[PDB]
Amino acid sequence: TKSYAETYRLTADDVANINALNESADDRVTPPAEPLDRMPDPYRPSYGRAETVVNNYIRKWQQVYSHRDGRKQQMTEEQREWLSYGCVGVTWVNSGQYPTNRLAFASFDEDRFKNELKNGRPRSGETRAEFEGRVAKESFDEEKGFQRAREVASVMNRALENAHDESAYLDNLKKELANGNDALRNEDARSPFYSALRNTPSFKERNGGNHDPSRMKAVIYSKHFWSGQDRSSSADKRKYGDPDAFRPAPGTGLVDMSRDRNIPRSPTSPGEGFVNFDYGWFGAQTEADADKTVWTHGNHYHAPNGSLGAMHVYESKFRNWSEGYSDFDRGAYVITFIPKSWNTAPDKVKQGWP
Repeated sequence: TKSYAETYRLTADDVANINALNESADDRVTPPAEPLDRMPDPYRPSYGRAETVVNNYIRKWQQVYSHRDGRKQQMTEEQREWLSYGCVGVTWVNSGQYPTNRLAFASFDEDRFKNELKNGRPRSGETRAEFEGRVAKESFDEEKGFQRAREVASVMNRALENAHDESAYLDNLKKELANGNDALRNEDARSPFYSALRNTPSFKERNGGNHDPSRMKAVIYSKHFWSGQDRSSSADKRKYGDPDAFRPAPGTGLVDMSRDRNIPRSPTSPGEGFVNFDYGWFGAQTEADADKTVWTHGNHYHAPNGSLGAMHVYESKFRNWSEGYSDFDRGAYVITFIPKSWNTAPDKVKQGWP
């Protein structure tokens, strides 16, 4: 299907600039402060997605998502700086940390993969590596992967409910997993799964979790990315994908994200480039129907006076999000934690502004 660059009319320079910034920590600009008394401009969803210029998004975020212990606050200079990075900025601000992606889930149909590889055939004009990459891509199920993350997040939330130290949380978590015959029960003590809470910087902060699990909430976001990131191996894997990379462990659905290096797909035709990743913020919406949930994501980093243009923040229904692009053949559903006292992951998220 269409590339990110084709969809947004990004030039080769645009793509190179996006990739360069996304691999680091037409220059990026920090949007200025928006006063609390400046109300957002109205905007409305169209065909599953709403979008607004980043300055207006800051206004909306300040009215709704900014709350700490129930009270609004201006998005700080540092937060506006984070936000300005684009794709990643929304997730960075809402979680209060640059995404590590350590605890990640996906759903892969091994049977369909094996079958299509044996009984199927490369399309007329398709190379071997193109065929294998595509079949691997199609064998993921993002709805099932998201559902897995939600199920594990609910289990993790129940475990922290009345737990006032990490040991109590871990004890609740293990008992819960044992009872449900979940393969996650058998993860090592230092695994990303078991260490996710204590790995969260705000868990330790006096003003955040203060080492008290009950003060925290599990939250979910998604990363879309490229499977073929090994610049030392075959050009075929770089351009067409690595069928064996970033597959979920069959027992648990856990994806090992340690080899993710923010490296984009190699061009398949000269001039036509790919962006390295996309991030989509879900948070903790109560809506049971996955297709009704809202995923928040900026289009690219903020360059209001340059070729790239001002950053615009999109609020997309899940199907709009999971559609993806030719740039990405992998999706991970990541769990992390934030203090309950924040409001960056509310029960209901509404597209636009009335």
